[PDB]
Amino acid sequence: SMKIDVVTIFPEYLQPVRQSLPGKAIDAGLVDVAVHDLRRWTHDVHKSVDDSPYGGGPGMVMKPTVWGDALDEICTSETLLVVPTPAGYPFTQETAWQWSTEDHLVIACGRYEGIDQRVADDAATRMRVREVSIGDYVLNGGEAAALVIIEAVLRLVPGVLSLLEGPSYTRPPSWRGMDVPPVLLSGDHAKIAAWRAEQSRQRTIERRPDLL
Amino acid sequence: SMKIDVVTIFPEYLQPVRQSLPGKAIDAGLVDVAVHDLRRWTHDVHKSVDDSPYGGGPGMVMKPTVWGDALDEICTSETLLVVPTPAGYPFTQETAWQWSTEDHLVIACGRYEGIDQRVADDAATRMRVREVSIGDYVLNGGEAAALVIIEAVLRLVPGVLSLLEGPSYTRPPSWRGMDVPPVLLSGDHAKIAAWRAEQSRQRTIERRPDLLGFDSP
Ligand SMILES: Nc1ncnc2c1ncn2[C@@H]1O[C@H](CSCC[C@H](N)C(=O)O)[C@@H](O)[C@H]1O
Ligand SMILES: Nc1ncnc2c1ncn2[C@@H]1O[C@H](CSCC[C@H](N)C(=O)O)[C@@H](O)[C@H]1O
Ligand SMILES: [Mg+2]
Ligand SMILES: [Mg+2]
Ligand SMILES: [Mg+2]
Ligand SMILES: [Mg+2]
Repeated sequence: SMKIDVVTIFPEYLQPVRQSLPGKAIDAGLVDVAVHDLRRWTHDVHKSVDDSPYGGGPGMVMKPTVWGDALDEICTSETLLVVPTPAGYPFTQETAWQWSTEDHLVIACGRYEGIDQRVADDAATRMRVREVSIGDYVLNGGEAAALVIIEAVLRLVPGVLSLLEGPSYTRPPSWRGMDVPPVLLSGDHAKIAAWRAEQSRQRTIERRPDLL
Repeated sequence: SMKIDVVTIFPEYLQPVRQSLPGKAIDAGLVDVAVHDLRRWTHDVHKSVDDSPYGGGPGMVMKPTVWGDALDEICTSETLLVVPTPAGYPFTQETAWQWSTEDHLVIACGRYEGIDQRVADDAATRMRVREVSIGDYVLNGGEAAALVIIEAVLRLVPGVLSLLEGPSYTRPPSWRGMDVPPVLLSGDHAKIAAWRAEQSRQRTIERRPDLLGFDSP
């Protein structure tokens, strides 16, 4: 069983991934994804989740008192707290494999300039906390990051959801003047494997030379 | 104004585009996002979009005929065709800046093992095509990649408008016995700027040493 709790000021963002889960997996208790509106834990009539940054400058920072109450309710000692942030450690396939055997993931979705750092610092004194970036670009909020993380993790949980892969082909064998490489139709499966290995080598050199 | 068309066999998964700033920039009329069900271009009653690979291997490959018909209708020679794929060139902030000036993005979302390579090759004879990865992990489909790309681009379009950022803080100045760093309360702009620059470079060497030219863990 895995439980994923997502905390966000835009709970509707996560609803399609929630409905995408197969009923058989939910019934078997293999997975449970719950989404929580952060404003449940606000203190004031205006339901304030952000405030001006200390030290000045642009933007707003999400309030520690709101997030602290939210995580106090949702997390336990067993929780892995995931904090999406462009300033995080890289989220990779290795991370996804590690997290796919966790019992309880809580994803704290930030907005504006992010969450007051004391929230993560305090949480880290009683649970495991992981600040992660999903790539070398800037999003407006953590919800899209949460969707990526949930998909990448849950497709590694059975029954729920370095060279580059080369091109793939299906019917018809000729289409708009372009033929499927004839080796693929040859029935020489050792040669096909060598051909695919060379295609992967060339693609990796062209697109991802960092992978060598 | 920018037009973004997203083509997918799961158009409901794109409903989050209507949320937050993508939703607002849509509402503000700076960008129009249209989502298309790929199965509209099928002709059989089983509405088949996939078929087994040539040369063997597990899984299914998305058929070129259906994609070619869809892109024929949606794309023009001015279109920038975006094809999410874990085997793509990296999508980065620089890419987002470049695409923020485009008139027309079309995002072809794959499923199964991906789209027959000839779809991108054929499209590239008429238009610019970019196969891109959003990161070093594997998704089940291109729809989440589409949402990431749209978000990153739309916050840069004119009309809405290196190193890791260090920590941020807001009120109260002491919380659960944890204090905001006193320099941030001090009003000394030069000392605050110097502390923030130091925190940024310190976080970068710890979390992303590659950005400063050092070996990765
Ligand atoms: N590349 C990325 N990976 C993961 N989350 C990201 C992200 N880019 C933006 N976000 C999310 O969007 C929110 C707003 S970005 C705010 C943080 C600030 N821009 C910084 O540089 O640290 C973040 O708190 C995070 O939740
Ligand atoms: N890192 C990534 N970046 C962009 N798109 C991705 C992606 N990972 C998966 N996808 C999308 O998800 C689809 C299916 S993943 C393609 C099969 C893959 N070789 C595998 O290991 O199973 C892709 O066609 C692409 O649209
Ligand atoms: Mg942040
Ligand atoms: Mg995965
Ligand atoms: Mg790649
Ligand atoms: Mg694709």
